[PDB]
Amino acid sequence: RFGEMERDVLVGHGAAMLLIERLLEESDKTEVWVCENCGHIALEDKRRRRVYCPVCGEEERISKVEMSYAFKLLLDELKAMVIRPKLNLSER
Amino acid sequence: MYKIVTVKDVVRIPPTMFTMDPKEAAKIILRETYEGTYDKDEGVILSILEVKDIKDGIIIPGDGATYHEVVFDVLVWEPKIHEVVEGYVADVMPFGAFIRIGPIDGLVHISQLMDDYVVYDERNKQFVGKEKKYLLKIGDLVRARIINISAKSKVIRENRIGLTMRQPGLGKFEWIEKEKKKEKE
Amino acid sequence: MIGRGKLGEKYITIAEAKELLLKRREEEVKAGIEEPLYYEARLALEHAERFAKLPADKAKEAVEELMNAFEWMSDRIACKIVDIMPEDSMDLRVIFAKEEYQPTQEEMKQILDILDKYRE
Amino acid sequence: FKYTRFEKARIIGARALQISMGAPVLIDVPPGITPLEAAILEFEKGVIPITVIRP
Amino acid sequence: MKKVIGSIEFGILSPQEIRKMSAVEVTVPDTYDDDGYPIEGGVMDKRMGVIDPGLRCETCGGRAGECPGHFGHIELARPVIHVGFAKTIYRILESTCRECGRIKLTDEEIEEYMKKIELARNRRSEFNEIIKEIHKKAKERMVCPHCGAPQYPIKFEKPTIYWEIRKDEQGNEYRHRLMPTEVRDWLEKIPDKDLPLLGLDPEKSRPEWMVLTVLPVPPVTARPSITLETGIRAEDDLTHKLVDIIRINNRLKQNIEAGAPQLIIEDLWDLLQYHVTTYINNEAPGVPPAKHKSGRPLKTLAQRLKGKEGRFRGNLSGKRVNFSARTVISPDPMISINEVGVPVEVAMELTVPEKVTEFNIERLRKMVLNGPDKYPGANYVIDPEGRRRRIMDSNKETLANQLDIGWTVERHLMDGDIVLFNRQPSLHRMSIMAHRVRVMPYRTFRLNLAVCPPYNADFDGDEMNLHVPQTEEAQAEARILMEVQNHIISPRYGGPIIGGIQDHISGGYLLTREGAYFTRDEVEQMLM
Amino acid sequence: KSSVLARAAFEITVQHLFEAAEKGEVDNLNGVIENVLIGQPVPVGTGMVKLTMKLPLR
Ligand SMILES: [Mg+2]
Ligand SMILES: [Zn+2]
Ligand SMILES: [Zn+2]
Ligand SMILES: [Zn+2]
Repeated sequence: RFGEMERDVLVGHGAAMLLIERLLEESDKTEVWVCENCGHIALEDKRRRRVYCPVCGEEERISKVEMSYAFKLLLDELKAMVIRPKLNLSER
Repeated sequence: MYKIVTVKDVVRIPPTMFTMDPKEAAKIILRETYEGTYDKDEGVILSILEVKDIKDGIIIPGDGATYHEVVFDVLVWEPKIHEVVEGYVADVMPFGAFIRIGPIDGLVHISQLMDDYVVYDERNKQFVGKEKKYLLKIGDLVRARIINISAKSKVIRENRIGLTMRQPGLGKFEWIEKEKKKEKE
Repeated sequence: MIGRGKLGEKYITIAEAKELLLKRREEEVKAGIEEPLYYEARLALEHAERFAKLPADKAKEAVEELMNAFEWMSDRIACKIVDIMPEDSMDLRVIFAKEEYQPTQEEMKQILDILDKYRE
Repeated sequence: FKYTRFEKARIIGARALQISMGAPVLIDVPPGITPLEAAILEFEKGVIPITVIRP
Repeated sequence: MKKVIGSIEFGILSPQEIRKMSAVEVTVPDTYDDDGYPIEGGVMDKRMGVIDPGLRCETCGGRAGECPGHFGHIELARPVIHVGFAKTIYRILESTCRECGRIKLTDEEIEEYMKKIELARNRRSEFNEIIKEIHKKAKERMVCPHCGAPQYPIKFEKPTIYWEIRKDEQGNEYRHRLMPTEVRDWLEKIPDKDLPLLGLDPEKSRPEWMVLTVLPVPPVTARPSITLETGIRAEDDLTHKLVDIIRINNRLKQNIEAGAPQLIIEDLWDLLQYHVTTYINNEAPGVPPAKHKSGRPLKTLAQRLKGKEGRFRGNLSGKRVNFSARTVISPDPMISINEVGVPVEVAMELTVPEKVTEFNIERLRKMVLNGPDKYPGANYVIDPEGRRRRIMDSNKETLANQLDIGWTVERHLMDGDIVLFNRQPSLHRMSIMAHRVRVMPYRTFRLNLAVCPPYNADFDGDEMNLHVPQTEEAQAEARILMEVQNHIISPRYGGPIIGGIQDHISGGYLLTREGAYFTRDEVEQMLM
Repeated sequence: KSSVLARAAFEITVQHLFEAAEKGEVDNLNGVIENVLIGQPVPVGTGMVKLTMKLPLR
């Protein structure tokens, strides 16, 4: 039903949250902890209920970023090969 | 051991608390969030004392609450290795005794009680020495020195702190006198 | 690590903590909650009461005079001094045992002097 | 200063979300209306707490 | 507490990062095991994450479905050339001295090229052209300007074989194969200052890291075992390739530690290189495609990405979105231009979630009392905790007396709700607009006639779609940004696009025609 | 197109990824396709504004 022309139209109207609501919807986006120092996916251990970046120190001001599941698997594939996808979180 | 630390953080204030002044709202949120837990790097979080400064909130799309950056100070009890501490005995096991050093109770292993053969008599809830029949009963004020701190979980009770007594110049308040009694000469 | 970053810290003695926990429990009882403090806070307050010492004001005076009259000791050793409250030379040895520095007899003589200046 | 229509849309959305979540309404409203027209009336009366930050 | 990714910078991983980022050192080529349990030191360890049900992750402690997975690393015995960077490595070798490793270029040329690169940074095509020009200039040179040592020509053999054409004491040209260790040694000596001219960044991509020393292992979620209809745990092609990699690596290591001859070490080295290349890309040029257990080429990391239906080019698509409807349209001028008529049956399915507050509690109470059959009713009610329940008739009488602030009711569509309206093919901006609902009988999307031009619609069987936004932000955006009122003037030519079409013109002419008069009855009737 | 993610869903090979990684290319996420794929608000229109509020309310 939806498609690319409709996406272009919604962009042309300037509506962005409408695009997120209509396309992404729910149960396909997830929460991922990201380190703000190096730019790697931080690890949260529920036994210790702590977040630590096992690259450049544990509590490097780790923040939380929501992303779609497909993008998470894409990042995993990119990291599987040598390419390193550093993420720079933008200040709100 | 006691300390006051100033910390900057970000606090989420739900819309239900918008009608109240931000300072006490963030204070209540911090009370509910931080008190009652142990910090691996700062010790036991005692209680939030006062919020110094608050910034204006930022609204996250998809969330009705507002997030503010606040500066506040908190009471902590942070012990360190090789630190003497005054405390009173609270409980005794076959393998040693709790020593109430504040928010948590230290334990002295039975083999490191004192420099002599020691037997345990749970009937009086105390251990028995030999050279002057040293008694380690409940309520005794000891000059115990900390030698081991095991920070494993953020739960206060789970973490263990190993503190010894056998090192020279150390004794309970009763044997502190007896220490000087042999030092009277 | 507590919070997102530590900006500063200062060491306090047993007396100021007694005062702060007293204010906490009084605010709670005026807030309608009968329970003064939680389990660990109750333990800490009970230990502080059982090992009470000089009131807060004279404790602050003692530690500030300790910094004025004794430099290389930081606030932590000052609050240790006013908490354990050494009444003798041997107490000051056992307090200052594992520390890297060791004082000369005159030094602990004057620290004992300041202690008597506040030992009521 | 004049509100661009994108800014007005975002302000209305945020205010409606807050009202739905449980925030009090700053003005009296007719009964049986959704949060959205409540926020729209709030904006029309000019009573808006939210403000925009421009670079 | 929720931030937004502002930028993504790409680079080349360093072996130290791969070592510390990973958790478990995979050493044993172990499968799912007979009892379907993760074998220690296997490809699917518990530190890699768990996808099998009824067990906990070793690293994060998460059950399958909540553990995101974790990375593991393989310690290679010998350096292996990455297939993707092979051409880059060959280009670099032709541009650097064999002894010093610096760029074979004069300082003035370096300055000029650095200025040009600084100017043309952003333009990717011009940057590539400058890089190619510098590469040609350096490769054409023979004597290093810094050392003066000869630079024997380097010949590249696809896919990952490099030959150094050296001259013997008799002048004959013989091909000397460059082992990956030699290439690494050559690459390490390159200074940082020469990287920008060489086409590299000395903070995220260093030439030594192109040759792989540690091979990371994707988590189990990234290589799941989809199982089979027979219950056989149909493995992942990546899993099989990793098993072969582990086997060959252990074999090469044990023969190395056993003082084996150089020939067998070379054989195992080349087997490892071929397996690594086919694992990264099973369709790399000059590489025989590895066959599955059924004899088909295995889908590998390269094939998992360059797919039209994969992560790239596949996530963007058009599928059946939720809360939508489609039916034919019929005209009616009795509604306002910013209104749409919705059939009752559609309105009883496309529910919208509304949170109950103090000023709308009674309306929602009546609606939930109506049930899912009366038109002003509801289909689902969500408690403040989060469970969802169907109203039905058994508990219709309750769920209303126990409904207070904090609940969520999925009521039916009612008059005044905002709704999008679309017509395909969607050419310009005005093909999607927001309308106000007006529920009427029968089954057609009633549309005012003045709104036909922007939609380019005729009532001869044309169909339209409507979507119902759910969240408050989307509803506000539709109401403020997308309403029909704001789009009277067309963005194309700056004139109106909404207006009369056929009767609105002819009847207007009849009304205003010279010599046309109306009686009192007609005047009052038409005005009303 | 500078955005390697945007170019990625327009091609048939993967060498562009390796070239971008070698060059240390930084994707600014300033476009539309990349943000849509990630699942983030597009930086156009209402995706551009930022909001702040003074909490004490009547
Ligand atoms: Mg037609
Ligand atoms: Zn990091
Ligand atoms: Zn896990
Ligand atoms: Zn050279």
